[PDB]
Amino acid sequence: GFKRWYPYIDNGGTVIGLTGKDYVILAADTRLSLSYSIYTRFCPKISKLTDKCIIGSSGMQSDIKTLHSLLQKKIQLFVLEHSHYPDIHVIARLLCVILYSRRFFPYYAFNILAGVDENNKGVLYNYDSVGSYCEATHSCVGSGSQLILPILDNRVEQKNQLIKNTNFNLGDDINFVKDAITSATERDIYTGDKTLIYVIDKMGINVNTLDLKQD
Amino acid sequence: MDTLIGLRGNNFVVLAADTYSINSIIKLKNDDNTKFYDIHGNKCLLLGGSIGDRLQFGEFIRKNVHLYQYQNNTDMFVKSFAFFTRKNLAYYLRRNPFEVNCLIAGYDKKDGYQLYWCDYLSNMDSVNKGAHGYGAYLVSAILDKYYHENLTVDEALDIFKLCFEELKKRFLLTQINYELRIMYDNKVETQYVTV
Amino acid sequence: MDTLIGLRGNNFVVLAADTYSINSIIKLKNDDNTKFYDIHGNKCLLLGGSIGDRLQFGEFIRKNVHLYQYQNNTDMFVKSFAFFTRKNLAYYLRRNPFEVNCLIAGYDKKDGYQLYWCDYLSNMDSVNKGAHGYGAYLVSAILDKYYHENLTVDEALDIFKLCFEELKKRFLLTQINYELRIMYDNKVETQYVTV
Amino acid sequence: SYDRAITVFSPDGHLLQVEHALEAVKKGGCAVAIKSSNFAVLAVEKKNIPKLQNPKTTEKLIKLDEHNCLAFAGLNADARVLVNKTRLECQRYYLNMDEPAPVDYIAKYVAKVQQKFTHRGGVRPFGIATLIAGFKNNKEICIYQTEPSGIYAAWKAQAIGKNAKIVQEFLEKNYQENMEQKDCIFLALKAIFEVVELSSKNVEVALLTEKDLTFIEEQEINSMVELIDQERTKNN
Amino acid sequence: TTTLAFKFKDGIIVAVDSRASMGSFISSQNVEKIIEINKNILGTMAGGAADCLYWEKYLGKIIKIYELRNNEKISVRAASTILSNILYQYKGYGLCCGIILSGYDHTGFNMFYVDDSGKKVEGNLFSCGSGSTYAYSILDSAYDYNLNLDQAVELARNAIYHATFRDGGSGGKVRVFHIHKNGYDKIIEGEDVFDLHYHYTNPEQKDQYVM
Amino acid sequence: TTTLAFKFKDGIIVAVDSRASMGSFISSQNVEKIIEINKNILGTMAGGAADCLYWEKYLGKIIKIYELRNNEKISVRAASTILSNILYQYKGYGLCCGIILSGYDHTGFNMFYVDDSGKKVEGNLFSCGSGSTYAYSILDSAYDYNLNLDQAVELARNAIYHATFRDGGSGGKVRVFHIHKNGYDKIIEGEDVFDLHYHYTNPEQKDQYVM
Amino acid sequence: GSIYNYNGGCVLGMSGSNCVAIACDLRLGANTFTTVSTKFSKIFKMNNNVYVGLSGLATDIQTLYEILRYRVNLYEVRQDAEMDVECFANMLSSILYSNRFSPYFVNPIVVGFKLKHYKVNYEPYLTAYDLIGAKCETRDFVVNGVTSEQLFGMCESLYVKDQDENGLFETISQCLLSALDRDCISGWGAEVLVLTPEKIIKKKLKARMD
Amino acid sequence: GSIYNYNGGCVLGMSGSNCVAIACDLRLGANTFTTVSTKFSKIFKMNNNVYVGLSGLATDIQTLYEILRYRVNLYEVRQDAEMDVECFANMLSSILYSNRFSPYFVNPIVVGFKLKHYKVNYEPYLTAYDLIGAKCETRDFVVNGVTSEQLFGMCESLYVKDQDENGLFETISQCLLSALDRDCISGWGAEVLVLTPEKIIKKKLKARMD
Ligand SMILES: O=C(NC1CCCC1)[C@@H]1CCCCOc2cccc(c2)C[C@H](N2CCCC2=O)C(=O)N[C@@H](CCN2CCOCC2)C(=O)N1
Ligand SMILES: O=C(NC1CCCC1)[C@@H]1CCCCOc2cccc(c2)C[C@H](N2CCCC2=O)C(=O)N[C@@H](CCN2CCOCC2)C(=O)N1
Ligand SMILES: O=C(NC1CCCC1)[C@@H]1CCCCOc2cccc(c2)C[C@H](N2CCCC2=O)C(=O)N[C@@H](CCN2CCOCC2)C(=O)N1
Ligand SMILES: O=C(NC1CCCC1)[C@@H]1CCCCOc2cccc(c2)C[C@H](N2CCCC2=O)C(=O)N[C@@H](CCN2CCOCC2)C(=O)N1
Repeated sequence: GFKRWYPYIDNGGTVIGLTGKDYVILAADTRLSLSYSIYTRFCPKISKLTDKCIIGSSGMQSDIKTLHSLLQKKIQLFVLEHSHYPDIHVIARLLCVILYSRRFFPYYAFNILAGVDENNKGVLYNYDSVGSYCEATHSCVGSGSQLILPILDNRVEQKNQLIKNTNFNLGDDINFVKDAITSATERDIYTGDKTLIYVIDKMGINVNTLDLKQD
Repeated sequence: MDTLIGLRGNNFVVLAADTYSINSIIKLKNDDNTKFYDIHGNKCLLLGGSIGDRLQFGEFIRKNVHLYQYQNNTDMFVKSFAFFTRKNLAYYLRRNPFEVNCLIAGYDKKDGYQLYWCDYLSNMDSVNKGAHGYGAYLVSAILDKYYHENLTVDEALDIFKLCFEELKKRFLLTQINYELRIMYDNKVETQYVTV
Repeated sequence: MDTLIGLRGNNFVVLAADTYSINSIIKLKNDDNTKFYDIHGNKCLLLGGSIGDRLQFGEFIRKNVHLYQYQNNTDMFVKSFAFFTRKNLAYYLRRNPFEVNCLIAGYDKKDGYQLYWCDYLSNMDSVNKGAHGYGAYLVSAILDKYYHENLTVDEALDIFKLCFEELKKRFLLTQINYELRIMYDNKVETQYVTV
Repeated sequence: SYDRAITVFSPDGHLLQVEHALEAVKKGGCAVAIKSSNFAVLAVEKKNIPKLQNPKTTEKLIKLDEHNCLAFAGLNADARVLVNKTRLECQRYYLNMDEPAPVDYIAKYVAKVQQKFTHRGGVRPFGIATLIAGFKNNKEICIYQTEPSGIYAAWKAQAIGKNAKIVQEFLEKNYQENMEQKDCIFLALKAIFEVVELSSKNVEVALLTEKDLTFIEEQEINSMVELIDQERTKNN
Repeated sequence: TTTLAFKFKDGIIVAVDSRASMGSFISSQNVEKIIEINKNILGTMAGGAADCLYWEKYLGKIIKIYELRNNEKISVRAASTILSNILYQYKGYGLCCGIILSGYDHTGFNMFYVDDSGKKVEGNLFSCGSGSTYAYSILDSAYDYNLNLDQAVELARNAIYHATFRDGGSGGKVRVFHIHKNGYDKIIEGEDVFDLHYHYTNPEQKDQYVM
Repeated sequence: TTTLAFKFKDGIIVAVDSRASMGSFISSQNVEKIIEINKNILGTMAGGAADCLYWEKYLGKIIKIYELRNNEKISVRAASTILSNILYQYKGYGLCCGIILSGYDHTGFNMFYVDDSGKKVEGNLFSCGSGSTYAYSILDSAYDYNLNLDQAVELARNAIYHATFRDGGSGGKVRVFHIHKNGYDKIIEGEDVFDLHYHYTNPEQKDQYVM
Repeated sequence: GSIYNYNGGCVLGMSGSNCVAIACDLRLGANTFTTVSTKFSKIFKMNNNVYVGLSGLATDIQTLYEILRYRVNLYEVRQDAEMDVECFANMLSSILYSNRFSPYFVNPIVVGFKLKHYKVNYEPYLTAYDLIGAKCETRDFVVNGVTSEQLFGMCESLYVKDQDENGLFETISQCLLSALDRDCISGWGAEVLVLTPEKIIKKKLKARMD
Repeated sequence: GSIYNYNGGCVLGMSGSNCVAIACDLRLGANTFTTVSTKFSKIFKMNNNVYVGLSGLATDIQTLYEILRYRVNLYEVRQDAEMDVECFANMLSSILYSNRFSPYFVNPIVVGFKLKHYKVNYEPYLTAYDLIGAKCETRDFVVNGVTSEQLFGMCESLYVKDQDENGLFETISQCLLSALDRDCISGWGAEVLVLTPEKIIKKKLKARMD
């Protein structure tokens, strides 16, 4: 006979977020993999939702694309119906309900919402596949998350250090994001090729790239 | 497990249950109140099984019977109530079953004191005495041995006390807190017993 | 399930268990004696699990340790006894396992009062306090909260009484009969407690 | 399934079907409800052929649930269907909230049903007005009156049905607050007999308390009717 | 099956039913569920018929050899230990054995419950089989160590009767043996429970009894 | 997860930890497990994070609509019934929800436990989550209805601490809210259990504590 | 089959000369070995000439009996006559088959008189069913229930053609009792109904109660 | 897989200049979420130049440690010398593989000094194993246990070549603590051993206890 087809596949990759006082960094590698082969070395995981809000996801690429496009559609409809752009918090709740609407046949997507609210606070929300979400100062989804989250805990919170550091700034935070993603690339077979680093601050959204290892 | 016991005589019917609410390996309550469903008009539904199913099925039955009695401005007969209960349980048996065991008791002028024994499969029969749960294995013979027609209410309560002592002594779950519903002489009384 | 509790202080060790022998849904006995295995030379093995496995493993350990002590005309050290027990359990784990949980206690001049906690997989560590069974979930926090070094024997017994009351009140199996082994001052005493 | 819009706006801006339902209500018998500190009295005209019709069958003063009762005027069959819907909703509320339905909730539900029947294709409005006596969640006693259009209000005392204006005006100048049960009953009898023939068999009276709904005995009504006849003859 | 035994002031009462089943079909109503292990020890059979019969006769052989070799009577505790060890050696093989060993020895009257899982429990009152919860409830309700022989026998009979009344697996005849210092007596060789029902529950015999 | 609540003479104490887990990996230590249902009702979250969050927000919406429509405050009993019915409708679908609803209403202080299987249990003292047995044992050992606010808060904190100490699924911060007649107060917004251990169990901080 | 062992029970039909008999055990089992009732009749009167014996799952017994009573009452009020036993038998077959794929776990028999109006002649009528409505019309006897094999043996050995009412009663009662004595999950009383065109005799047998 | 979650735990090895460090958590889990002990060390001294860290199933940890102690003691008494760390590492691989098909559920690391006798030079030596004895010789760090991914991230990010004893201690302790703070089934204390040719420094860290 024929076995029942499984509707899920992990296409790999990592998304990393880090808030500041007035900025948020969201970075993601661009590899797209299938089992132990590479579909393509350039498949961006971050989509722009608003001038002040982006979304980055890891998991099944078809699900991520559909969910990003659905969220963009819903947000444009919201703008037309209500005359204003939704804040990051509104989008966070909307994404929660969208994910939970499939509670019993979930999207295979782990999503980080990054943006700056009206008060110019850097904001991060990170999600599970069924809609659970929480606000955080740094987060990471995808194959490399269990490698990266300890590093950012150590650097940002410093809970286990008596002599602490309190000099945080955008350049150092970006350097930390780059080191975290490179260290993850060192050990996670599904993270590599190239990373896009998005920075949101007062002016708006800015994009830069960093090369990762190819093996 | 929820131990249920029922005994009907010429002049009374008595129902009794343990008062435990159980959630995993812990007792949520030692004074559970989700088992007895007093129904207007000298009727009482006693339920065992999962708490959620108990609450759903019992409140559904109670509300429907109250609705019937308000719409027809009369008291439902005990037998009609028992067979309505059984039929609803049997309707849900093959669709989304309520895993609940029932003892149905009441008095009405037509049939006197009535006791119905119904299991989670909606197998029902009228009985003089009955029990549900694992503790039924440890009280049924006592009910058989000490029951007789013309038993008085006090004698029946002494029989129930024998049952409770046996459950405390020999049952793996040491049940020591019980609640009783006594129907006799056109009044329904509630008692709590610790052994 | 068989609830086992152990507490060691600077000057004592105390073990305690429920006294129930269970055969399916009925209590064979309310004064079980197949849990404690007193071993010559201020040592005690306390076991939980199936009665058959308990009897087999416990009597095997006791006989082998007595054999060792007769052959070498000396008392086995408590630590040696604990690791011999663990190693035998681990030998049988991958061949024909004894599904038993152990608390090992004793006194000797080399190490004072010792308590070892061992599970049915033969995972063992020395502890100041420990418990086995589902009632462990309900007594472990009490043990943590009320334990301190320099505790006296009477204080430790009061802690055990707290544990027994919690088991009676909140545990799904209402355990109310207990037996305790108290080791202190070069003597082993037995007590029975009802809550 | 029939879907024609039966209730529509006339050029004047009226729902003529609703006004015709109001006419039907005005062709009904009179019902009076008076409120007190923690009890209400409800009375209703009785029409029954002597010695042939059975009085115990026809029920214009009915019990919705544990704590709420209803009187109505207008079309009997419409009233029966609406009352059964209301009892069903009472029990549904109890099931979904684990508390009996308060009086205000039930009045709002009844008015919602009537409004809905003015605003759905293929149905005509109920030709009934109702008086609903019951207890709020703060245990306060209240009386609500609904109408075919779906509008409701709470009243200290109100009459519905035929000749309701005479009864209303009478109640305005004779109603006090916190009256005793006997005096409230007497006031209700006077109000009903302001527009109906004086007799014990021409009125049914009930009293609503926290405990239950209790109908006043025949002999008590006859004694109060003799009192009313005496006061009338002495006033003339 | 329902077997039971209890100590009282004159010794040990042992009572059993006599039904044997193959599935829901009654294979016999005259099987013998009390087996003399030796002059002073009786065994009861519950569970698998072949297992109980074989291993209790095997225990009888072992005890005969022991008592020849050592010129003394074995104790009930030793007999129960031998049986429990033998049965534990077959753990996982699927033996079905519920056995009560009762007897008199130099330590007095003794009673042990031994099952196929290796369980060995000393006690003063046991019951095994499908009907054992009913026998337990009756006995516990009416058990006194100071009963005389007649009262003890009557209680055993009544307990067996109620078990057979409620349990479809138990029935046939009730046998009540009495173990004393100088062996055992068969007080009731076998009495059909048919008469017991119309003696205890429905003596009138004028209509069907209603549970 | 460990959540708990209990009545005392000044109202209701509600305490929770703040850990969220994905398998054995700690997803967060700052999640908020006490959800304001309305001005007078608090909900605790145990089990599935999405399920608890979604259905308690849905209950909040339902209650807002109810209190607009009827110009009165819903009771804790009614809120719990609504939630239990909604959850029972999803029986067999695999929802994981353990919820304690606490609040003040015209019937006084009320507390209900509602789980995904439809269970709805009124009570005066509850605990849910992996660590709930430890919190239960501590509370039952030291619970008195006549405790003052300070004693009640201290007891809640200690119970949460012991749960997080013994349960790998519980940890992070302890939050202790107080529900009273005019709403609720956050007595302890969030206190790392790290300090709590070296305050209760090992204040010396001179060697590793030995369980 | 285990479902049928949950409750137990059996039914037996037999015909003599101008008489027919239907008998059943009285036990209500639970969990295959616990007796919870001893007055649970499996015999139901549809009309004076039509009886049905329903063995199997007690919930399905009660449900099917209620359905059959509903159908017979509607048919007879509409027609203003008593339903013929053959029409009822065919109707029962159709009702059982209508649940062909989620059937009622019942083992019915139908016993009664086929009336042939010339006076009126009363011909005994017997039919046994399976749970999906297959029918076995017979003249001597019908059996159903978990005790079917024992009843078949007893009937094949003991049935005697053209017995009078007393002989019929003795024979059917002996067949039922002997069969029940070999079943662990059936018995605890027996009711025997002997039908004649003039009277119905209802008897309860002094049977085994173990 | 879940067997390794039964107890939890992890071990970490790191080298500096003329120094090497081995660290472990102190928890003994049961049923994956119940902490039964907080002094269960995974670090074992074979000889002054050879330590082994054993994470995994506690019964297998103790059993394997006893086997290794037996083998090392026999080897060293026969030879009258301390076992070289590489010989010990190969021996551990062979012992684990000898159980290739019913293995010990252990995740060992070996940390110590390789002595190059000219005067004597002390070269740090680190090796990580799987449960069937596959070996990973390294110069910077080794990890094993259910916390392996977090330790790998922390080490890849924070390890610094050629640190002195104090720098080595701070680095390995920070790596271990950060990794443990993200694990539900590991932690409850940390022991850190910093090795030099002259002395061993044993430290217990003030770590999280939840
Ligand atoms: O009173 C009824 N109708 C009122 C309710 C709405 C308006 C009218 C009818 C009564 C008709 C009697 C005819 O005999 C049967 C005909 C066909 C089937 C069955 C019996 C067996 C079937 N059984 C038995 C147990 C499991 C099961 O499925 C069953 O009783 N079906 C119930 C429907 C039950 N609920 C369905 C949803 O609506 C509310 C009632 C049913 O047919 N009732
Ligand atoms: O003392 C012993 N021999 C005496 C007994 C007879 C005469 C001498 C030796 C000690 C030798 C020590 C060398 O290190 C090992 C070498 C190989 C294997 C293992 C350890 C691990 C193995 N383990 C660990 C737990 C599960 C398991 O299989 C295990 O310990 N094997 C036991 C044999 C145990 N049985 C032997 C007879 O007695 C009953 C028990 C074993 O080798 N003992
Ligand atoms: O009544 C019984 N116990 C009482 C009677 C004496 C002591 C107490 C048991 C009750 C169930 C026992 C379950 O454990 C088993 C263990 C091993 C095997 C089998 C069952 C299956 C075996 N089967 C099933 C069909 C073919 C076959 O061989 C089978 O059930 N055997 C019958 C023996 C009945 N009679 C045989 C000859 O006459 C004396 C008794 C049997 O063991 N019944
Ligand atoms: O801690 C938790 N409960 C406490 C924290 C708040 C309330 C109390 C639970 C603990 C286990 C819950 C088990 O029931 C489930 C119900 C539905 C789904 C899933 C599990 C699987 C889902 N999985 C597994 C991997 C991929 C995925 O989606 C998953 O475990 N989700 C995490 C959410 C953790 N965070 C997500 C974002 O940030 C806030 C919380 C989650 O529910 N944990």
